Formats: sequence, structure tokens, C-alpha cells
Amino acid sequence: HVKSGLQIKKNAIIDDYKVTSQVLGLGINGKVLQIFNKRTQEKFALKMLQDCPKARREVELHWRASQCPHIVRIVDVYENLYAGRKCLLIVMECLDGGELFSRIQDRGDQAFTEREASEIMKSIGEAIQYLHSINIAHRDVKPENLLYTSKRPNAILKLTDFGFAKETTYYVAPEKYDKSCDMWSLGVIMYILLCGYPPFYSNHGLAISPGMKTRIRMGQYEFPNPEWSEVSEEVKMLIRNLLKTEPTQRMTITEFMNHPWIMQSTKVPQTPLHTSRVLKEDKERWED
Repeated sequence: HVKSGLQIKKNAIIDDYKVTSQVLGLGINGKVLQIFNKRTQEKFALKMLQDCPKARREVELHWRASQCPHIVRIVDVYENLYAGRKCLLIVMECLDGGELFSRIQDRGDQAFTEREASEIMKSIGEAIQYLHSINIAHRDVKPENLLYTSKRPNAILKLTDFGFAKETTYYVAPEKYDKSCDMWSLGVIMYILLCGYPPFYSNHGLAISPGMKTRIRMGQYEFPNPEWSEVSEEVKMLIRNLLKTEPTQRMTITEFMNHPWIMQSTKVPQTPLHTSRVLKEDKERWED
């Protein structure tokens, strides 16, 4: 019920960990580098942030969320001087399974199933549910931010970048919609999981198009055949509620988690999906 508070280590990280120039990824606030425990030689991930109040907010919110199995765990946080400038160094568990959509691309002749999508969405949902329950909104749920623990098949998907996360804060009525942003993100992820293409795309496929922005505002998405031919109307309706243009009309995480598709993944059919194939073909377009 009660869990330890964040104990920021003032000892030099070099004492405990061996720092490498290898960059696992770029976080919005700071670069993420692979590091190894000197004692155990175990791989870990280091996020380096300058000691601004925004950085302190990120580390606090991440620490609260670290408990969730579907949120990347912060093993330790270090306050150290780099170049005589105060830095917060966040050591997290290394996720080498790779981005969610990258793993689906790398599955070969084996086809992605509706049931597999339901399981994936439930995992992401559980993370969002924990965050919303503790009054935190990630505000940056994206495919990049979802990563797998290991290349082994029973690896767990985890949410990662808390740079944009913000606190949402006798019987009484419950009365920001920062939380609603996360639900929209789930809808987009779900759409891509089922077909392998985003609900909203740019003419000439260049970054963010004015036309794409208009489509997002107008909520102009279609479920095109053949990708959506075998997808349940139930699933389509769920996506519609998640992709409502008006944030207030958008589905709550509790509603999403109680939805039968999410709640009973086992019941969900193993209908084959075009997602794996589409992702491979899109990669081929990117790599001419």
C-alpha cells in the first residue's frame, strides 16, 4: 500500500555505472545512452537532464508511475555535476525489445491477429489507467514511447518518455482534459495496430500537412478495405469513441478498460490483420 519515496543519489554515477557514448534513443528533454552496472555488468538506460524545475517534475512523476509493470522502472536517480552544471541522471531498465511497431514489422510469414492487437492495447491501457488513477497524464503516448523489455517472445511492452507528463489535480460530484489527449493517442495506436497505417496522413507524406491538420480537426478518418474488411464493427466503434474530435465526448480510460474487446482478449477472434505486411512495405518505401 505504502511505497518508498525518491532518494536522489548525490554520489557520482561513474562510481556505480560505466557510461558509454552509444545512444539508445533521443528523449525530448535529453539524450538516452546505454550504461552497464560496474558490479553486475547488467545493461541499463541513462536519461541525462539539466536540473531545471521541469526536469524535477519529470523525475517525480516517473518515480510515482515506475511501480506499474507496463511503465519503465527508474532503478535510481542521481544529482551530479557535469561540466560544473547540475544534472539529474535517470537510470532506467534497458528495453532492447524495440518499438512496438518495429517488433510487428520483424515478425515474418507469421501474421498479426486481432487478439494480439487487443492484448497490446490492454497493456498500454493498464499503464494509462495507473497514470490517470494517480492523476498523471503522459500527454505524449506515441509508438516510439512504447518499447518491449527484450527480444524474447514473452517480453512486456512499457511506456517511456515522461517529459510531457503533467499532474491533472460529504459525497460530492467529480467536478484540463489533459487525460483525454492520452485516450486520443490510444485510438491512433489502435488504428495503426489493426491496419498498419495511421488514421490521419499528409499528402506527399511530409511531417505535418495543413490538410492533415484539417482532417484531424474535422475527424476525417475512414476504415478502408481490404485492411478493415474482417475487423469487427465493435472494434471500429471503440476507435470512433477514442478518436472523437471533442475531448469531452472522448471515452474515459475506465470505459476503455471495461470494453469487452480490451477486457476479454481471449474472447477476441484471431482474425489475421494486414499490419505486419503493410509495415514491411512502408519500410521499403522509406528505404529505396
